[PDB]
Amino acid sequence: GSVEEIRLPRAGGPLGLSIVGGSDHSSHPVQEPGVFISKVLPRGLAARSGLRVGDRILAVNGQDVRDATHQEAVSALLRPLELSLLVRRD
Amino acid sequence: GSVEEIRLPRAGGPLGLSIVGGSDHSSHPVQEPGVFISKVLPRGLAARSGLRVGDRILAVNGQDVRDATHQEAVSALLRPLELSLLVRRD
Amino acid sequence: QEEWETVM
Amino acid sequence: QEEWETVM
Ligand SMILES: [Cl-]
Ligand SMILES: [Cl-]
Repeated sequence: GSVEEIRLPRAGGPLGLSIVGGSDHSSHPVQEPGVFISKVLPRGLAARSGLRVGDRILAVNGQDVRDATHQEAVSALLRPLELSLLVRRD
Repeated sequence: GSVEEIRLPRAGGPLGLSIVGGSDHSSHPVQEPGVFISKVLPRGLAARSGLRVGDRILAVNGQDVRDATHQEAVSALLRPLELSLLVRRD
Repeated sequence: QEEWETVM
Repeated sequence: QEEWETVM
């Protein structure tokens, strides 16, 4: 079980990742719980910053995005100059 | 090369499918062109009506959704009592 | 901030 | 009519 911190500088426009999941999308048959990184762009900030496809997003700038809805997660990622993500890689 | 017509009765609320692609999402690396069915619900109207995962949506009630944007396709599917889809299964 | 998949 | 995947 691994847990990593990703430092993505914000205000850089395109980030280079894609997310799925949420505490509401766990009903319509992801089968595991949580938000997950589904794509990392080759030249993406998230890819070079360490973020990998499959990483569950546990926290965003201190927030506990874990067990949050999909749109809650999108909002938590868009609103925050310094993007501090805590992600899981189990 | 196959082309099928799917008759989905509208005004039935949840349809039971999911779409991807578009004439604008062909840039950020689907690699083929067009809109595609990515999920068909087990009890879904689209599943029982014949729609399969992988089917490209060529037309919606006569429209040529082919080579259309993702949101153009969503709108073309949501706006129309009788949903007439022409889809490809190649 | 772009819908890449839409369920219906 | 529900975002199942969001690119950023
Ligand atoms: Cl992407
Ligand atoms: Cl679905």
